Amino acid sequence: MALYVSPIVSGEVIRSRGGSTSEFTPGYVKPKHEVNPQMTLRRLPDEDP
Amino acid sequence: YGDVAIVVYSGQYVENGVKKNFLPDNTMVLGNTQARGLRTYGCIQDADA
Repeated sequence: MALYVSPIVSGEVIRSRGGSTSEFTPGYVKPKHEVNPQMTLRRLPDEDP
Repeated sequence: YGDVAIVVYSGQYVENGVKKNFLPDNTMVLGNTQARGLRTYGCIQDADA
């Protein structure tokens, strides 16, 4: 804060401030999915008969 | 042979390494020259196709 150093002593020296780092590197996602080429033979729920 | 013709069919098909006759030893088929038959074909269930 400041507290009260008297005008007869030098006083203490404050450490200024600062210093904080961090890392958040990798991440990933990959939704592979199949087309199923033999699924197209039968009738889909759509595509009215 | 009268109203009917005589055709001797000695066709052969190859197995893995040997020959075999299309017809059995002793059979005959009463047929018609205009008898309609289907040479129908399926669908190619290939991904590239």
